[PDB]
Amino acid sequence: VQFKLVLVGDGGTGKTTFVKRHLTGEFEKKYVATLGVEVHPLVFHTNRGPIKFNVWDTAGQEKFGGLRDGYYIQAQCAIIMFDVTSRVTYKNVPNWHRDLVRVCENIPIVLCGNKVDIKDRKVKAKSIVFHRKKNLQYYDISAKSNYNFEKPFLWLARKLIGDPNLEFAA
Amino acid sequence: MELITILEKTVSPDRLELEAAQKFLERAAVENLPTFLVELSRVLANPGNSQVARVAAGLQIKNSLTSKDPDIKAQYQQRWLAIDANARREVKNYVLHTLGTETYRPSSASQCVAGIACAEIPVNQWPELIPQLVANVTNPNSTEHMKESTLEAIGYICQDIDPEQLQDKSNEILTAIIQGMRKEEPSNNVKLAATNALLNSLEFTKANFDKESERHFIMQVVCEATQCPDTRVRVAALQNLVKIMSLYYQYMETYMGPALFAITIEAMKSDIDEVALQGIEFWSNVCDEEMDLAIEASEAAEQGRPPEHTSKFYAKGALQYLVPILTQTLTKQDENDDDDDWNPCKAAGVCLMLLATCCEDDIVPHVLPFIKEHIKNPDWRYRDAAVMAFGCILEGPEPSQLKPLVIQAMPTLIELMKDPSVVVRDTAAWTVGRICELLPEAAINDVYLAPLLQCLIEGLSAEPRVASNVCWAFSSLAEAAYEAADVADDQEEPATYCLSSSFELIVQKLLETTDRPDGHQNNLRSSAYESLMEIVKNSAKDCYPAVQKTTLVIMERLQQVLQMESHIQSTSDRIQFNDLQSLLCATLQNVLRKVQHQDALQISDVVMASLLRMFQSTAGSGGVQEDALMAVSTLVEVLGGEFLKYMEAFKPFLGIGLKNYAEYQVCLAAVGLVGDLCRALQSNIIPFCDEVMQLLLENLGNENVHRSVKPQILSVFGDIALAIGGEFKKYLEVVLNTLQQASQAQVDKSDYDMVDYLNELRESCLEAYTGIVQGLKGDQENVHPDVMLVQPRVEFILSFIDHIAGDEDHTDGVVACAAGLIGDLCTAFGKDVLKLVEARPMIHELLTEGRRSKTNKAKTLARWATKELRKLKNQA
Ligand SMILES: Nc1nc2c(ncn2[C@@H]2O[C@H](COP(=O)(O)OP(=O)(O)OP(=O)(O)O)[C@@H](O)[C@H]2O)c(=O)[nH]1
Ligand SMILES: [Mg+2]
Repeated sequence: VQFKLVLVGDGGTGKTTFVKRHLTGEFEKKYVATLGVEVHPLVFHTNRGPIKFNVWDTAGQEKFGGLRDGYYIQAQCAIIMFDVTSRVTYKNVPNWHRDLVRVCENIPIVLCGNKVDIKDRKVKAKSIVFHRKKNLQYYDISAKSNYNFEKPFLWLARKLIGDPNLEFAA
Repeated sequence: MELITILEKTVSPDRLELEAAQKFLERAAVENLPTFLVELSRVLANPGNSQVARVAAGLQIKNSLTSKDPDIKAQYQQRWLAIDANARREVKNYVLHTLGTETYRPSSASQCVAGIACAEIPVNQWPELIPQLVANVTNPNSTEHMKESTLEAIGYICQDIDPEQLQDKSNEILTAIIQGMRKEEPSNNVKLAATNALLNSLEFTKANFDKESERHFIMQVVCEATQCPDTRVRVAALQNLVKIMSLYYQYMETYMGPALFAITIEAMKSDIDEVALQGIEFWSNVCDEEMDLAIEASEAAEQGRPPEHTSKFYAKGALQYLVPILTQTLTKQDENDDDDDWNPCKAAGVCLMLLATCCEDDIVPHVLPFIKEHIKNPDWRYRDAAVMAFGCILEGPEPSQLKPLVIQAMPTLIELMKDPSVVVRDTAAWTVGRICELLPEAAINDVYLAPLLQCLIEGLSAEPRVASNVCWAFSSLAEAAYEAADVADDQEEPATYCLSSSFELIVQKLLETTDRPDGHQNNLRSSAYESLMEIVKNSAKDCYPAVQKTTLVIMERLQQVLQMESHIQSTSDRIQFNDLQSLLCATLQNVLRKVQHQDALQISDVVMASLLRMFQSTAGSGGVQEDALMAVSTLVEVLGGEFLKYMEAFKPFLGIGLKNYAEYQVCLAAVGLVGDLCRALQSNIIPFCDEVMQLLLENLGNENVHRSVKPQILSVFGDIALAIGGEFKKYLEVVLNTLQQASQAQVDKSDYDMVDYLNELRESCLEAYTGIVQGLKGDQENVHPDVMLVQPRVEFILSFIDHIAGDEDHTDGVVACAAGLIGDLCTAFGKDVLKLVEARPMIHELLTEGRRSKTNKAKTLARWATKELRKLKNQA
C-alpha cells in the first residue's frame, strides 16, 4: 500500500531538507538546489499496517523547474511547504494551489509553514489564512527542531485511509 | 522516437528515465518550436490517446506558452506571436476541437485555451473564441463534458488574462456562467464547474459587478445555488460567497440582510463538516474584513480624512445569533481528537477568538451564561466547551472587565487542572497559559498564586500535552513577575520577586522535566529548555546560587555529551545528540549572560575545553559548527580581555569557519564571533588580524555567497578598523575599493524581498565607513594623518549617501548610520566635508527626515550631525 505525494513550494524553503530529515535523519545545512525533481520514498508504520509516501520533491526555482506542472499527473496527496522566514514563499502558495487543482480533482492538500525554529517569524501564525479559505489542513512544522515533523503525514494517512483512529506506532 | 512515449515517460518515478524525457522535451522545444507545438496540439486533440499523454501534452503547451515569471511569460507570448499564422491557426483549431472530448473530470485542454488566449486576445488575432464558447455553453444540445470543459476554460481565461482585454465582451461571458449555474441544469458537475468558473472570474468581472442588474442576477443565482442538494455545490457556492464578501463588501448591504443571513446561519447549523466549516469561515472572513476596515478607518482618522470604505459592522449586529451557534458547535468533540485537527470545533474556536478581537466587550455578556451554566456540567464536553470559550474570549475585551471573572473562576480552573478528563485538563492548561499571556496581573495575585504554582509544578509531571502549556505558562508567568519586579530598586536586576520563594523547586522540576523519557512527544524537551532559558533570563539576584547550580548541571550534561562521541551508533540517535548539543549550547548562552564575572572565571576553562573538544570533533568542514560559535561568542562577552589565552588554540577553527562559507548561518556566526573578539581584545587581535582579513578578502567578491552574508562582513570590516585603529592602512585601499564596488551595485526596488536586503547592505556600508573613519581618527586627539588616505573617498561616500537619500524607502538604521558617518567625516576633515555636504541638498533633507524619525538613537545622531554642520558653518 502506497500513495503519491507532491511537495511544492518556492526555491529551497525546506522541502529537500525536510525530505532528507525524514528519510535518513541527518539535518543537511548547505543549500543545494534541486535539479528538476527528486523521488524519495518515505516509510511509516501505523496501527493498520505500514504505508509509503512517494514524495515528489519538485524544484522551487524557475530556471531548474524542468517539467514543472507535469509532475502533478495522477497525484493523490499534496503538501504545500513554504518558509515562514520569507513572506514571498507564503505569497506564492495560492499559485501552487492553483497549479495543483487544475491537474488534480479532489485531492486533499496540507499546508506546512516550515522553519519556525527561527526566533523571528516574518509570517505570523495569525496571518496564515489560506488553509481556512480552501478547507485545507495546516500544521506549523520545522525540520530542524522536529516540531510536528510527523503530523502532516499522519493527517494525510488519516484522510486517505479514512480512519481518524490511526496512530504512528513507531 | 514517438512523442507519446516520452509524454507517458514523464510520469514514471525513475530519475534517469525522467531526466531523459525532460532532456528530449527541452531539445525538441529548443530545436524547432512550431513543429513541436503542432505535434503537441495534434496529440492533445486525439481522443484515442491515453489520458496521461493528453494531460502531459496540454501542460507542455501551457508551460511553453506561459510561466510564473512575468518577464519570461511576456517573452514566451512574444515568441508565440512570432510563429507563422498558419501553424498557430492549426494549433488553435486542434485545441478548440479538443474541448468536449475529455473523459477526465479536470479539463486538460482548457489550460491550453487560456494560455493561447492570453497571447492572442491582446493582439485580437483570434476573434472567434468567445462566441464559440458562448454558443457551446448556451446550446441546449451540448453534452455534460463539453459544457464543463467550456466553463472551465472560461474560468481559466478570466483568471489568467489581464482584465482590460475582455472588458467589452464580459457580459456574454457572465450570461453563459449564469446559464450554466442555474437550477434547471440537470447535472451537478456542470453546476460545480460553473461555480468554480465564477469563483475564478470574480476578480475579472469588477466592471460588470459595478452594474446593478448584473450584480443582482449574480447574487440571486449564487443564493439559489447555495440550496443545492449536492454537498460540493453548496461548498463551492459558500466559497463564492466568501470571495464575494472579500471583494465586494461595499455592495452587500442590500443583499446580506434579507438573503445571506439565513443561508449562512443554516450553513453554520449544519452537521456536515464542510458546510459548517464554510459558514464559520464566512463569518471569520467577515470579521477579518471588518477589522481590516477598522484599521483603515483608524489610519484615515489619524490623517484627518474619511476612510475609502466604511464598514457596517455585520458581525457586531449578528453577534446575538453568532455566539450561541458557535458555542453549541464548540461542544462537538471526540475522545481521540488532535489539537490542530481543524474540525468544525477548532474552526468555531478560531472564529470565537476572531469575533472577540473584532467586537471587544460586546462578546462577554453573550457568552458568560454558557460558562456559568456549564462550568460544572456532568458531561465533560460541556465543561470543555465552557473552558474553551473562556480561554477564547480572553483576547480582545478590556482586561479590567475580565479581571473579576478570572478571579472568580480561578479556583474552578485549579480544580479543573485535576479533572479526570484529559481533554478538560488540556484545555484548562491552555486557558491558564493564555491567562498568563494576555492578562498577566491575574496570574500574579497573592490570594491564589501559591495553589496555582503547586498545580503548575504538579502538571509538569502530567501528560506532555498538558506539560507543554504548563511550561509555556511558567515562562510567561516568569516574564510577568519579572516585569512586576523592581519595586523601587533602581538597579539592573531585581533583588527578589514573587517566584523567589520556590525558584529552586521550579528549576529542579524543570530539570527533571528535561530528563523525561517522553519529552520527545509534543516537543516537550524543547519547550522545557525554552522555559528554563526564559526563567533563568528573567530571574532575580537572590536566586543566583540556584542559577550557579543550574549552570553546573548544564556543564556536566554537556560533558556527558562530550564523553559519548563513540556512543554514536544509529542516525536517529546522533541527530538527537545534535539536537541536545544545540539545546545545551543555547542554554549555556542564556545562563552565562546572568552569571557573575568572577564565578564564571573558574568555569570558563572547562567551558573552553568542552568547546575545543566539540570543535575537534567537528574539525572537518561543518557537522554543526553553529551553536558552538555563538557559545564561544557568549563566553567572550563574559570574559573580555582575558580571552587571549585560548586565542592561539581558537585560531584554526575560526579560520575554518571563515574559509567554509557554504552555510550562511555558520559564516554569519563566525563573523559575529570575529566582531565580538575584536570588541573584547582591542589591539590584541593584530597578529590574527592579517589572516582573518585575508580570509575576508577571499570571501569578499565570492559571487556564490548568500545575500545576508555580505553586510555582516562589511559590519566586521568596520569593527576590525575601529578595534585596531591606525593599523588598518595595510589593507585600507583594498577594503575601500571592494566597498566602493559593492556600494556601486544596486538591485531592483520593485519587489519587497530585496528592499530589506538593500537597506541592510547600505546600513552596513555606512557602518563600515563609520568604523574606518573612527579607527583612523584615533580616540581623543585632533585629526590624524591616517584619515588623509580616505580623503578622496569622501566625495564618493557623500555621493553614495546622496544616492541613498534619493531612494525614498529608507529605515531608521540607515539614517542613523549616515548621520554617524557625517559626524565622523566632519570631525575628521573640517570645512571640506561641510562644503561637499552643502553641494548635495538631499543630505540636509535626509538629516531633517532623521530628526523627524521617532527612533531616539537616529534622532540623536541626526541632531549631532546637524550640530557638527552648524559648528563647521560657524567655524569660517
Ligand atoms: N532554521 C531552520 N532552517 C532551515 C530548516 N530547514 C531548512 N533550512 C534552511 O533552508 C535551506 C533549505 O534548502 P532546500 O530545502 O534544498 O531548498 P528547496 O526548497 O528544496 O528548493 P531547491 O533549491 O530547488 O532545492 C537549507 O539550506 C537551510 O539553511 C529548518 O528546519 N530550520
Ligand atoms: Mg529543492
